[PDB]
Amino acid sequence: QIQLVQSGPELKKPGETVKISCTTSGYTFTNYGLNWVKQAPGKGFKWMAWINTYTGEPTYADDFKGRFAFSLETSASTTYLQINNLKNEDMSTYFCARSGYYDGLKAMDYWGQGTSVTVSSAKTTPPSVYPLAPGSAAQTNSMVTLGCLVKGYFPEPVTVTWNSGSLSSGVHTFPAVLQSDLYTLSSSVTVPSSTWPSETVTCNVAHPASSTKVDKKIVPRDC
Amino acid sequence: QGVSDLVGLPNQICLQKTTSTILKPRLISYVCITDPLLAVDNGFFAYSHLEKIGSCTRGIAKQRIIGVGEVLDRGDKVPSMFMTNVWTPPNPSTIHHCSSTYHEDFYYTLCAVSHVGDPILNSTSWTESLSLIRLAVRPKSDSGDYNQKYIAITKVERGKYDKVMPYGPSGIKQGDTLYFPAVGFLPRTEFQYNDSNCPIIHCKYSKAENCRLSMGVNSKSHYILRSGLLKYNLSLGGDIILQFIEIADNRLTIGSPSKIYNSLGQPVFYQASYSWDTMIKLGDVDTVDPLRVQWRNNSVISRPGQSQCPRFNVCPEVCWEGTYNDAFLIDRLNWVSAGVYLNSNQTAENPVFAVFKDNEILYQVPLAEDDTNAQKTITDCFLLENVIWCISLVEIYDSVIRPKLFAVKIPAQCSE
Amino acid sequence: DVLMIQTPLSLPVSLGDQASISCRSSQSLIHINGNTYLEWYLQKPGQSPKLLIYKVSNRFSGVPDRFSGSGSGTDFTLKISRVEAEDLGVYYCFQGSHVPFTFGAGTKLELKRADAAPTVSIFPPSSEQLTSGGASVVCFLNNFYPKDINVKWKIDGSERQNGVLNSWTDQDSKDSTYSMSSTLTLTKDEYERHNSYTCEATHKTSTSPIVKSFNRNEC
Ligand SMILES: *[C@@H]1O[C@H](CO[C@@H]2O[C@@H](C)[C@@H](O)[C@@H](O)[C@@H]2O)[C@@H](O[C@@H]2O[C@H](CO)[C@@H](O[C@@H]3O[C@H](CO[C@H]4O[C@H](CO)[C@@H](O)[C@H](O)[C@@H]4O)[C@@H](O)[C@H](O)[C@@H]3O)[C@H](O)[C@H]2NC(C)=O)[C@H](O[C@@H]2O[C@@H](C)[C@@H](O)[C@@H](O)[C@@H]2O)[C@H]1NC(C)=O
Ligand SMILES: *[C@@H]1O[C@H](CO[C@@H]2O[C@@H](C)[C@@H](O)[C@@H](O)[C@@H]2O)[C@@H](O[C@@H]2O[C@H](CO)[C@@H](O[C@@H]3O[C@H](CO)[C@@H](O)[C@H](O)[C@@H]3O)[C@H](O)[C@H]2NC(C)=O)[C@H](O[C@@H]2O[C@@H](C)[C@@H](O)[C@@H](O)[C@@H]2O)[C@H]1NC(C)=O
Ligand SMILES: *[C@@H]1O[C@H](CO)[C@@H](O[C@@H]2O[C@H](CO)[C@@H](O[C@@H]3O[C@H](CO[C@H]4O[C@H](CO)[C@@H](O)[C@H](O)[C@@H]4O)[C@@H](O)[C@H](O)[C@@H]3O)[C@H](O)[C@H]2NC(C)=O)[C@H](O)[C@H]1NC(C)=O
Ligand SMILES: *[C@@H]1O[C@H](CO)[C@@H](O[C@@H]2O[C@H](CO)[C@@H](O[C@@H]3O[C@H](CO)[C@@H](O)[C@H](O)[C@@H]3O)[C@H](O)[C@H]2NC(C)=O)[C@H](O)[C@H]1NC(C)=O
Ligand SMILES: *[C@@H]1O[C@H](CO[C@@H]2O[C@@H](C)[C@@H](O)[C@@H](O)[C@@H]2O)[C@@H](O[C@@H]2O[C@H](CO)[C@@H](O)[C@H](O)[C@H]2NC(C)=O)[C@H](O)[C@H]1NC(C)=O
Repeated sequence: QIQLVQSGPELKKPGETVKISCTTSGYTFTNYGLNWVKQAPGKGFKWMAWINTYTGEPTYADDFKGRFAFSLETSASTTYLQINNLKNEDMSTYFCARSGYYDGLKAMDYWGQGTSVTVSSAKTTPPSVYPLAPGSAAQTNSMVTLGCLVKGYFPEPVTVTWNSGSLSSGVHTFPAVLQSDLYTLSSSVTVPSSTWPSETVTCNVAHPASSTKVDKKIVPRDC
Repeated sequence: QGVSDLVGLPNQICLQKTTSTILKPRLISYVCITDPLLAVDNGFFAYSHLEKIGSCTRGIAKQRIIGVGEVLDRGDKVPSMFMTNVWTPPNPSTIHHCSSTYHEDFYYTLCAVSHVGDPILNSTSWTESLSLIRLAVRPKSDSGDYNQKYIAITKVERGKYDKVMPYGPSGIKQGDTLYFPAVGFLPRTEFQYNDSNCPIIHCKYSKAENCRLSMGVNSKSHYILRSGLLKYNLSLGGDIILQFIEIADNRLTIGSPSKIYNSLGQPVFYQASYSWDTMIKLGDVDTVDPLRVQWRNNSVISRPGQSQCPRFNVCPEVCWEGTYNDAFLIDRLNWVSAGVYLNSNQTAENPVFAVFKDNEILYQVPLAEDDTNAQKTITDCFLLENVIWCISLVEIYDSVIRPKLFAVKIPAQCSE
Repeated sequence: DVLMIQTPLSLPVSLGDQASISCRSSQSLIHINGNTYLEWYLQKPGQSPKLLIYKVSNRFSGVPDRFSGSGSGTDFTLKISRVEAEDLGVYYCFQGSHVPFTFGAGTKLELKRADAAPTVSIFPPSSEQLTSGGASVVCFLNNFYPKDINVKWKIDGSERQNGVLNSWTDQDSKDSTYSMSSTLTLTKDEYERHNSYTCEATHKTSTSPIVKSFNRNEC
């Protein structure tokens, strides 16, 4: 039951200050130091600092000086990473990991679950949901693809089903991306040409932060 | 032919790890002899020591000698050293920290003059005053000051330093300029150090201050010691003007006895590992003025210590502990070095002549029976009929404490 | 800083084959205390990274014997001896000898399968969004393999790179394919200034681009 447990995900405006916590148990706190690691979305890892739990002194990389503070509370058996003056380029996942001294093992054997820091000036915005119906180009090989565009909402997550879940297979729901403070994602569903538009295909979007429910029926175009 | 410097393409040497005893040491030397100095250059040698009565630690000094001589085939194709010119100061208690560099017809030996004892331990009661003693390698009679000449240095440019002092056995020439190993005393208050740069990373009981605090003989010393060089340019005529060159701060440790030499046409540097960086510090010189060394990342050779900074310690601690055990580069392309180390962790004993690269000891052989106490070692390597030889001085307790001298031929092959 | 070159960055394997990742170093990793601190980690989607190998060749508590680490100096190799489903994931080498500590780019260990051209679907802006004053053209490129694909947008035959928003899924757990979405956003006004919108897919399955198009002129 050696475990690392980090504070919950964070939503912060540009310029604000966040303080991530990582609490350890199942071993004597000061027989191991602790690394902080940064993972940018869809990218690799970057080492940030290593803090000595006996002395409290961090050894940090040059890229993380000044507006980054690596401290600890020995009583609570926990360590903290504070980021002042937050900017877009800090939006990332931050892990804490156990790293012992030269007296033992200094590889990172146990990791925390991660903490996600999101940076946007937006308050809770619902999604704008638009339907995607094909144009005149022929219905390829006795199947048709339809879609939903879920634009400009905040924060994550939305959930997207088709026909209240009836169509689970044949669905690609894509990861949302953040642009100009808001998330956009899209979803495609693929069904046999007989079933659409003979029977209805409607997509169901739910955004709980704003308490929003959308249903959009996909209907064909004259064009 | 005869004896010459390690230059050109020497006869090839064994480059594989081998625990066969293929090194054949040959002793060439036959109450206390201490503070030794050895230096070897161009078939000539400089040697110094201090003879004390009673202790080696306390005790009145009866005689300081500084000699130069020739290094020749002693008869059995084994090189030894033949004294040719010896100097003795009147007061053997006033001469300290001599270091010898060779130029053409002479050996110039730069010394500190002290009436308060060792300037390292009495650093703020010592008034900086230095001297040169010039000794001809091939003296001739009735030649005035040719054989022996004594010069008091009057002009020293120390840069930002309070006092400067030769610190090490030997130095080099470049053209007609001499560079001696040296040390600068700097007030602890004027010392600029960022504790952020103290490598404390995986060190449980280290604190970032430990580097700064270990730049002097103790944590509350008035002065820190930085190693470096003292330049003396012979083409200037006039009187002797000495200049101090501070060492760059990469892998910076406390000022300590160091040595600069030429090998295969390039200058190499070795600095003794007092303080916490107990792994051996040596390497080629990037620049002479200012002094920068590209230290080897050597993982196999260290030095004995005491409780806080023992052999193989890499963690910053506040300590002033260690021994001068140098090594000489003998092959630059494979960075192979020869030198004598004390194979023990916390006691000064068990000399071992080793040939080693950064990460492995290729071969080695002890120079005594186990538990024989030892101290300073100085090794210098040269060519004899294009065969690489090394001579090493090793301080030893037997029963007299005295420097023994060994000649070691480095083999061309690894068959036992 | 020390750079860590992982090659390759994608490793397609068939279950039960053997795989090997080369991590190579810009400066030697032999610490002056004699230890070479080169470690291998594995991250699975939505999970923490897990410690696989330490000090070059030493496996961690709980690691199958299939995982073996070798190398010295600046060249190191991770070897997986037969590949299992629970092996697939992202592998990171990591040096801990010189500050700052650095990772490799990562190697994706993925499942091999026959090549598969994408199904490309284009969608004009909906009447709803046009009413609200925006205009997004959407392109779906579904169920393709291998992963490497490039999409180009054209408007009336000129390339458009501004306003494009791309997204992609990981390897589908059933068909082992990848899908991707590309959205070009514009104002209502600039969309109605033009007539033809085209989506071009470049993929190893066809020497020519896969082209889907629509003309706003057509009803
Ligand atoms: C002379 O000193 C060395 C080094 O001592 C260490 O460093 C100094 C600075 C100081 O901190 C000492 O307290 C340290 O011990 C000794 O070599 C080392 O000796 C210790 C104790 O005998 C031994 O400790 C065991 O290590 C096992 C494995 O350790 C792992 O981590 C290390 C890095 O931190 C790796 O180098 C190693 O490969 C492992 O991955 C561990 O399972 C045990 O529970 C102990 O903790 C060191 O490992 C040991 N290692 C080496 C590589 O030097 C010398 O000790 C003597 O020689 C060695 C070769 C062994 O035979 C020892 O048993 C023996 O006492 C010491 N010599 C003397 C005469 O005292
Ligand atoms: C001690 O730290 C000082 C501060 O270093 C800087 O601040 C800390 C908080 C941290 O952010 C460091 O990573 C920063 O570099 C060092 O002084 C700094 O030295 C750097 C490197 O020379 C220098 O950058 C350059 O300076 C010139 C302008 O003079 C400029 O034209 C370049 O574009 C570039 O910015 C910093 O300006 C300088 N900071 C200050 C306030 O002086 C200091 O370095 C030592 O002194 C400096 C001036 C140089 O001679 C360095 O080579 C030298 O080591 C550090 N001192 C030690 C002993 O480590
Ligand atoms: C023994 O290991 C040492 C490391 O512990 C080696 O020193 C390192 O050598 C590499 C290769 O030359 C250097 O990387 C280069 O650095 C320069 C810039 O150097 C400047 O900046 C750094 C940090 O910002 C600073 O430490 C320097 O003093 C300089 O101010 C780049 O331009 C290159 O592209 C390359 O990245 C390391 O910086 C250097 N580190 C140290 C601490 O000296 C040493 O070379 C090894 N010795 C041998 C014989 O192999
Ligand atoms: C030791 O001192 C001697 C004596 O001065 C130095 O010789 C000097 O060397 C430099 C450069 O090699 C000369 O400086 C410049 O020379 C050029 C011609 O190369 C000239 O055009 C410049 O106006 C300038 O003077 C210098 O003249 C020269 N002096 C003599 C008497 O030769 C030597 O450099 C010194 N060595 C060291 C290591 O300091
Ligand atoms: C360390 O130095 C002191 C220096 O004391 C005196 O003051 C200096 C500023 C300088 O002028 C010196 O020449 C002076 O001697 C030594 O202390 C003196 O020692 C002598 C000889 O034993 C004695 O006659 C004096 O009374 C001492 N004076 C004082 C003030 O202590 C001291 O012995 C030196 N230490 C070492 C380790 O030998």
